[PDB]
Amino acid sequence: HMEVTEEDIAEIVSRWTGIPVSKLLEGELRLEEELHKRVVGQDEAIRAVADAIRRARAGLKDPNRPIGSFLFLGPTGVGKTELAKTLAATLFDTEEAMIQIDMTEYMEKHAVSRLIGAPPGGQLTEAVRRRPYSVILFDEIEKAHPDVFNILLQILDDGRLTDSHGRTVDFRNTVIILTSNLGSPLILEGLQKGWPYERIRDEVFKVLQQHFRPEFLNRLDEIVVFRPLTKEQIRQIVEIQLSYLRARLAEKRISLELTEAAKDFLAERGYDPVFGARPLRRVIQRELETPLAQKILAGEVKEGDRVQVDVGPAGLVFAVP
Ligand SMILES: Nc1ncnc2c1ncn2[C@@H]1O[C@H](COP(=O)(O)OP(=O)(O)CP(=O)(O)O)[C@@H](O)[C@H]1O
Ligand SMILES: [Mg+2]
Repeated sequence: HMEVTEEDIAEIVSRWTGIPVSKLLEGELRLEEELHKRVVGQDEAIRAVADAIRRARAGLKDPNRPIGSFLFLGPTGVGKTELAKTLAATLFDTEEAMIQIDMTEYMEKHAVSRLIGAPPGGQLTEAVRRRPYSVILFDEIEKAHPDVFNILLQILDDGRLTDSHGRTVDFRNTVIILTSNLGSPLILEGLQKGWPYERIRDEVFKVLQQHFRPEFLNRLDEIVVFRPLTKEQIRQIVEIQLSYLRARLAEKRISLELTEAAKDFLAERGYDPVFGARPLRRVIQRELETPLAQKILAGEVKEGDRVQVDVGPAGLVFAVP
């Protein structure tokens, strides 16, 4: 039977139950390759997440806990959020299924009420109430007030939270992702001041031991250390970040052919150890989109054209065969 599809039936069941389509169609796995469509490198992170999901779906884990819980260590701008968003879209149909909580906004004692509700629901509890199938991302976890930190421990331990009214909110269908870049600025400080490797490594271990206790770490499925990106990995990210632009140009049958020097130009400006690849978006906007816009408006780049992008003296240069 060809007319009614698997997706048709899943859609009806999803609307009737609240269970996401991808969740119902999970069986019809190759989750790593799917996540890799959007996340370049961080192979260890990807396998950690997929392995935990496999253990849960196979019935090997405690049913009264989240699907998975992770701490993502390592530097900023190298894929922690891209993985969380991709995971949400892949497991739960959409990126809207990622809930982000910035712990720098939860540093003071009374922030607990922002999470679970004021004393006689709050941000987190109400969010998870309407979307039980969610990836919850807590950024800079070490900055949370102890009272806030304790509420996370309840989620990990019990797979649920009681809000400030007395109602239990279910977290058994969530994935928990905690992030911290602790250690990364310290390394940069030591490399700039010229400490021997030995002192840098000792100091990193010290700050980790100060903020993260074994009793906390033991609760997690995995601790993953994200790595700085290689030059080739940054080049692959350049290509991904150009997809939308390429799609827009394709409507006018315009194509963009970047030389290797041009791709390296964007890669070199769009990434550093301090911000990771966070700068790359506005580098592409300023170095490529803007002068390309001028050419299109000037009639120099026409519908149908293949445009070669190279490195000139003043930045990128555009030529039309
Ligand atoms: N490994 C990777 N694969 C694909 N894209 C990546 C990537 N690392 C970084 N990027 C791109 O660079 C940007 C920053 O990455 P991401 O947001 O994952 O880092 P982050 O979550 O550590 C920043 P913050 O610490 O500010 O939250 C994203 O838009 C992302 O698309
Ligand atoms: Mg992030």
